[PDB]
Amino acid sequence: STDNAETGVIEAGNTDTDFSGELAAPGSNHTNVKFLFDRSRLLNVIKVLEKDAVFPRPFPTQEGAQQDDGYFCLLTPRPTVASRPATRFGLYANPSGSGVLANTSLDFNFYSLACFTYFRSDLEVTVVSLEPDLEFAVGWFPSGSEYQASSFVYDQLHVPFHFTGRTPRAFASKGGKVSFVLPWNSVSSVLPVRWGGASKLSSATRGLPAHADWGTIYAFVPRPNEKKSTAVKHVAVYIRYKNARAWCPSMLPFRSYK
Amino acid sequence: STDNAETGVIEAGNTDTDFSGELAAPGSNHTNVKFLFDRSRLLNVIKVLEKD
Amino acid sequence: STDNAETGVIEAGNTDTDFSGELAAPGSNHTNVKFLFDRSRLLNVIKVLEKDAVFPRPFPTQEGAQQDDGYFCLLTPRPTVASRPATRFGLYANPSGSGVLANTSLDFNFYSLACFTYFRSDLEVTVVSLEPDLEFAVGWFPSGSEYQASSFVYDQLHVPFHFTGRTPRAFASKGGKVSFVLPWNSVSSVLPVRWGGASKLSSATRGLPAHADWGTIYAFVPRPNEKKSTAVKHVAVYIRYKNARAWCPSMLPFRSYK
Amino acid sequence: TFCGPMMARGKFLLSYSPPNGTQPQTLSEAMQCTYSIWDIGLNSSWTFVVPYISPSDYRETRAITNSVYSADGWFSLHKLTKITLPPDCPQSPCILFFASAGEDYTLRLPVDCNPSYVF
Amino acid sequence: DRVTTQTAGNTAINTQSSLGVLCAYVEDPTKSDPPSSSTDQPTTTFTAIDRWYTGRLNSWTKAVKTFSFQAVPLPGAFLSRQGGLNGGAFTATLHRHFLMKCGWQVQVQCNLTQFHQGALLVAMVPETTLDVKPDGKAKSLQELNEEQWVEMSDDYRTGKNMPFQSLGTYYRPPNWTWGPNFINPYQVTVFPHQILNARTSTSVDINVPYIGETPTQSSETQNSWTLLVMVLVPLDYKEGATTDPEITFSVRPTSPYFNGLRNRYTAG
Amino acid sequence: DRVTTQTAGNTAINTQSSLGVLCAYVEDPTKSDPPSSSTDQPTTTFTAIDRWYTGRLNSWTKAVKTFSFQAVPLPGAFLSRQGGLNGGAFTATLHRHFLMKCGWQVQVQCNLTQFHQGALLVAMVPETTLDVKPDGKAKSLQELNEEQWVEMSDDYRTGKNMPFQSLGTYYRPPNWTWGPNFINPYQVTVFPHQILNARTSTSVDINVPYIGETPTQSSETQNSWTLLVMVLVPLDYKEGATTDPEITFSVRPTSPYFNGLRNRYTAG
Repeated sequence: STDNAETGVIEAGNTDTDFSGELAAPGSNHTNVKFLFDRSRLLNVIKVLEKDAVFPRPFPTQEGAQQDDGYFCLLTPRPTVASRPATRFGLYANPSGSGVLANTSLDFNFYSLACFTYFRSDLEVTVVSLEPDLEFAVGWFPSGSEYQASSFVYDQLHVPFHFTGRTPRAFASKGGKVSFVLPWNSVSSVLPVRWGGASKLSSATRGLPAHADWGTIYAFVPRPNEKKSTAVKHVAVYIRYKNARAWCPSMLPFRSYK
Repeated sequence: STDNAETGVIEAGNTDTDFSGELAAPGSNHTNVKFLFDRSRLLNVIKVLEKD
Repeated sequence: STDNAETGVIEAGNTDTDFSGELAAPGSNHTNVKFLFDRSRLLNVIKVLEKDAVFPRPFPTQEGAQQDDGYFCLLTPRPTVASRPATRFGLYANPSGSGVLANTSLDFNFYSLACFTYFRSDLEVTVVSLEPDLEFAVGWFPSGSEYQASSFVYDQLHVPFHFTGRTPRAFASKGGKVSFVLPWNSVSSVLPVRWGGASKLSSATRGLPAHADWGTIYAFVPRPNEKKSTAVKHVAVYIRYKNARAWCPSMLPFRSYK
Repeated sequence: TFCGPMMARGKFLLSYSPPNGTQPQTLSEAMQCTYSIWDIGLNSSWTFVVPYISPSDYRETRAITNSVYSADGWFSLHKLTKITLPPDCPQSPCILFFASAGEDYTLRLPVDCNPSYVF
Repeated sequence: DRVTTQTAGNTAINTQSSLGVLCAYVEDPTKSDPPSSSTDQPTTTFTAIDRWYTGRLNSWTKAVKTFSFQAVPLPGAFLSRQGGLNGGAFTATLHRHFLMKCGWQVQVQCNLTQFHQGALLVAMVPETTLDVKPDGKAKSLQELNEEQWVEMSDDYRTGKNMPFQSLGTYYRPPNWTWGPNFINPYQVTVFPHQILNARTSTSVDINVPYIGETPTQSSETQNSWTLLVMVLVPLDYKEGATTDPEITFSVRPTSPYFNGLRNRYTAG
Repeated sequence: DRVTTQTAGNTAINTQSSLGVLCAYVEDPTKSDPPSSSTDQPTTTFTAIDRWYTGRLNSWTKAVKTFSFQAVPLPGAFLSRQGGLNGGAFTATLHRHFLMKCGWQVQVQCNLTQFHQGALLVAMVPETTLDVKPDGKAKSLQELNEEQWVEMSDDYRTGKNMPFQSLGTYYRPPNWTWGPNFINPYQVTVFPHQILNARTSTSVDINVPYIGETPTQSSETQNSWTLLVMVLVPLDYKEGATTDPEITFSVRPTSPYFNGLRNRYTAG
């Protein structure tokens, strides 16, 4: 008015740009991005370990493999398949047949606000068991590292190593809940929600930032290996973001019509 | 640049009119018209008179 | 003493370096290079023009050509064949046969002192006729230019153009001699006595610096074209160097054994 | 200097290259070297100056042997995008060329002339 | 006014009916610093490469549809040499330095007449992969002339056209729906951009400094600023107007940062 | 003493038993100025190319004779790539600049034992053509391994082995004797040089600034500083000593001067 929008930059216009009237008071500030995200949110559920664990393979895997799937949770908002970083997001709608269903995940409601390209925070790990009268134990190792899996016998009882180690553990109470905040540990600089690139120099799938992540939480009961029940059980995991920053804005997920 | 020549008068343009670079030194002055012409030149030949 | 020469640089040693005795007085200074060269020296002889001249061709030339050879003198100390810059030096020792003998030249005694790689001077042109009772005319054009050759009639007499022009002429007396000094005119910076390089960018003979030269002197009689005698005649040309400089020393011509 | 209808408009680049082995022909070759693109607008010209790169400071005027000292590479201009023009106005516009001495252009040392204009 | 003669190195481009500039996120974008992660002496700028390279893009006709775009990556454009556009000296440099870091001037090209209409949209999106259909092979210079435009399907809208990976035959074959990389065409004007149409302008510019997930990404794998042109309203012209106008572009690096010598790159 | 660690760019060479340096004609040779004949902005030095390149030369045995030399031109060595020696980035630069201008550090290589004798002579002569026998074709990388040394004939001594030209068949075929380019081996120590032998040293250096017939010669035609190694007294060694020692070399440009962009050079 009478400016043209083809210069790429237009400002806003109050009521007295062309009409008679005065501008209105600012209402609130539930808008700042280091307050908006700070909400306790679960991403998924977890099958509980009870033995010597084994972790899934690299990208192709023929049948006859022996891994214990759906026991880890590579906690990121980024889409994840079988507890290792994927690039797309599945929803297994017609699950009849043979061959095991992979553990998918994604942080659903994060993208519907996300108009960003780069992100920066710290997080916290909140765990809760769904089955009653249960007592468990959560473990963790940082990004760019990998789980230790073996067992050493004590007085005829086979006990695995993930009771001990360097990286922290946590033992819950009688049906309690464990929570702690966890800082940055990534080799790269800021978390990407978009990426070009590839993992190695050549002959790699183009798009997955394999070492710009957080880490993973696994749950296990404090019992020796030979005293394990036949009923399997479950537990969920929750994340709340903290002290966040953001850079160089972008689009939003496309809404249906449909 | 971006001047138009249809006004009849255009000046000259050195290298930094649109490019990066600096103008070059003047070489000589064998150009001044009261030096350029001062050259011994024959125009023709002549049959010699010997009479009235 | 007791220094070793393998460092590449050794100084001189007077008598009291290791013996008893005192150093001797400096004798003279006939050594400075802008005095040593200043000597009147002829390089060659010249057949005298008497008509509409024509000048020789580029590098190959089949038979049936019509040029007047041995009438120009591309005055340089550098070796020259057929009044155009060559790279080697001939001496036609067994001249019997057919096919015309080319006009060779070189400045003989200049190299036997020359321990240089680059040279810088001005010169002078001294002419002298060998045949008696003769009167002539010398002409010249600068380097990087070329002789004008045509004729325009005046009162039924064909007269060529090299009586007139811009570049200077000189008419001698009754058996006199003409001399004048002549300055630099070359497109390059300093005269090379050695060269790498080639004339154009590719497909060229490697070694001849075609535009680092001086110029040429031609002799002709002041007569119209149709009154020309049947006896041919000769004239020599002399050069003395002036105000010379020199750079970055080198070797000397190899002496015989033999 | 352009000359065409004002409702016509095009984009023309002009390019210059020092002596290569062959001659630079298509748009990548004339692209890498030294150029200027040019609009058609309300004015009608574009002053261009061929830079002066040289082995030796003076240069010759004509080549008795077409050497590196006397030539300096070719000059060309390409059409970059098509000439664009409405209906019922004529095709194929025209451009005039000028040629003038810059600032540093100095001469020296005369020579006898070419009388071939008189015949 | 409106005449911007921009001179760099030895080249000089002017667009006589242009509009201005458009920086991003900082009013003077060329300022930077050598990266903190390195330890070697970085090879900074030099005047032989401070340049507008130009290169031809595909032309455009009546037959296009809405939201159809071309998109060229960067600096991956310089590698595969689209449209008669090569880095020349610049590719010979950045083949031999394992770390590369630079910001970009761009001004794009068209010129429609005064009896036309139709709006393009020049914008450079950050950090996208709009050059591959999921086979795993990046598309190259032969398969550009068979389409002249990317007809904007729903599979880019729902993020279904990003390269996935080999699932491994121990599992079930999945049912994918979403990826985080996508294009939402009702939304694409949140990036540095300006409407180019036959209304006012002919050629128009963007400008952008660096963004990155790390201080310096790799040499020949990263692609931050893909630039895409897309049509919002198609052209209409009567019989006699200039058929199928032509598009090219002009890309300038500003303050390059190289790191790490080795042999010239040969792909494994 | 005698330990000279010379560091440039990212490379660093040291020769622990060396001798010193040897400049020429000016005690500090690296100083220069951009050439006065040009008008364009010259592309000056940059830290990615300030380097020792090295390259292998032919080995040497008992069977050599006195005054037999190898000779490598410059910068024409970088073009044809002798001995595993290429300019790499440097050739990719100076292909694209019609004017080139630079001075040179060199330190050459051998290491004989303490039970040997035999004197080499490292020297760089100015402005020579010691790479062609008069056919007109410059010799290239295939015909170096058939001789391993140039047996120093009389035709280089009398200047009979410089490339002449086609005389033209209108004339008489000539009888050539002399050319101004030659080598007189009793005389060759007037150039910057130092005797390298098994007496004292192992590796030893020269250094030289620019000389030229013009402020800046052409790119790919000129050759100012050919460097030649020649043997004065042959080796003697008993059965059990290390047979046939090996020679390489190390060439450094200092303060390069480029001028004039175009396409990459393709020979006509």
